[PDB]
Amino acid sequence: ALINPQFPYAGPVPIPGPAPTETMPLLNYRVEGRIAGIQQARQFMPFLQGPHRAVAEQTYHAIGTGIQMGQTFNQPLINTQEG
Amino acid sequence: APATIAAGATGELTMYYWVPLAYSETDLTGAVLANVPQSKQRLKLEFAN
Repeated sequence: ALINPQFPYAGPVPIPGPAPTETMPLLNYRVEGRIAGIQQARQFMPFLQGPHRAVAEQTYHAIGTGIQMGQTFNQPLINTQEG
Repeated sequence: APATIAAGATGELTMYYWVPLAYSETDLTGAVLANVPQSKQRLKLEFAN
């Protein structure tokens, strides 16, 4: 702010002001609020809580069976070298 | 909607209205919790004639 003498800035907005209204009042709000609809315990989703496999491992079962059977052919006898 | 419908003609119109409960997609002020089975909502539509 600058004040300049001799033209000085009025020393106030004075008493000639026009009170325009008495509408100043905010009427307090008084209220009762009830949000009470029956609630049912459940919601349907496509899927909740699953941690789906991105790849599975290979998996398997097992079997064996049979017996011990055989047809054989042997090497001929040979002269013994030494000993 | 056709700008004009001439004598003897039939015009076809399409109109959409969004009836809001929630203020917007991100501001849920005004939304309605409807999970109370026996107690239904009502959306009354009064059409032109």
